[PDB]
Amino acid sequence: PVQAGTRTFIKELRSRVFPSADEIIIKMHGSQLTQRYLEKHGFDVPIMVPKLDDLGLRLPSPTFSVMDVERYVGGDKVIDVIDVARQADSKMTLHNYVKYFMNPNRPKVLNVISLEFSDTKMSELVEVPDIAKKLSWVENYWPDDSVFPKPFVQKYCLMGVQDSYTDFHIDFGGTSVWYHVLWGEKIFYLIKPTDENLARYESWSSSVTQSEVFFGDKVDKCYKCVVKQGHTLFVPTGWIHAVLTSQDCMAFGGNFLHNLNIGMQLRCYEMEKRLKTPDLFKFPFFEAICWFVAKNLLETLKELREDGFQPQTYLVQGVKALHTALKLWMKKELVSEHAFEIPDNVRPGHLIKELSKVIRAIEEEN
Ligand SMILES: O=C(O)CCC(=O)C(=O)O
Ligand SMILES: [Cl-]
Ligand code: NI
Repeated sequence: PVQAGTRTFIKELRSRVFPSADEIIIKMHGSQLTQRYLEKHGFDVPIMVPKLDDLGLRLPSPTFSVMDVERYVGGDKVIDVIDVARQADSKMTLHNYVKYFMNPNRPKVLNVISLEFSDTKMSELVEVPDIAKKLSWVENYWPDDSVFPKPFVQKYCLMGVQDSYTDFHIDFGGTSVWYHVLWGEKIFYLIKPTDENLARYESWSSSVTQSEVFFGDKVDKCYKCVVKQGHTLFVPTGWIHAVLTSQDCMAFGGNFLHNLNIGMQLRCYEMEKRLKTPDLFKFPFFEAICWFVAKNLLETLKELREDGFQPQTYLVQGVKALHTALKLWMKKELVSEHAFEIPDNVRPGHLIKELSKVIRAIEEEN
């Protein structure tokens, strides 16, 4: 049995020719990637931005080394590290990983994909794509006065050696991402969130054979997307993807929720609940933000109805979806474990009704 992350498994991965991600991804320039665009055409396929022009993406020169990270962040920090051959989580000092990295003669393949650096000297050196900041629920709807700490998941630094591999997952909470390769090369394997595929993914995720079964074989199309130095990949809600670090690589990235695919975001959250994913501890107060969002989304639909206007499709879909999930989390039987995410401001039962009544009309009123 070929085990994931092992050199044998890597020979096969490097051998398969996959349908090109050119079949589905949209290439565009910095300046085309706007809220306006995405509201009209949707954000349902990865968007590749070959040049970083007009993204608002500010980051270190292409020479920024693993050693420079160690400085700005602090070698003392204890970071998560993947033993790729074992597909398990390890810990070590940033200082050591840099030693391990800096030396050829790597006795094993070790990846760093989760090193969030907002609260460090290094943060000053990085500004995320304007588009991620424009869409992000944290940027738009997180009150300056809640008890829940603000999630910091916008600035990640990724260092990985050749043959680092991450297996097929859906990002925590169903968040979208951007990734930028500073040097080296990453290769994403991408799988559309059809229902066939999601379901198959939940199955595979809770099969004990998971690490012996390449989930790419289980779906009709698994798209290969090679992200080279200086390019910028944007992956939308729910997309199932694996990643291969084909060359020693440093990348930057960030995660964010937004209003476009609220339904898929919820589906993904409720699925990660079912699977008990530790990933979900990176966005602990997903539910809280959802409440804050339903407030704002309600207000917008109230303004459109009070003036005879018709709301865009994605807003009706999303609101209906929020409504279903707030209602679920409030059921008397489930309510004991959701109640703590209920922000002090919002009024659970009231809000849910105001949503119910708004969603009637729109339906019938259309
Ligand atoms: O580059 C990697 O190995 C994985 C990137 C990614 O998909 C993640 O960390 O969530
Ligand atoms: Cl967000
Ligand atoms: Ni990912």
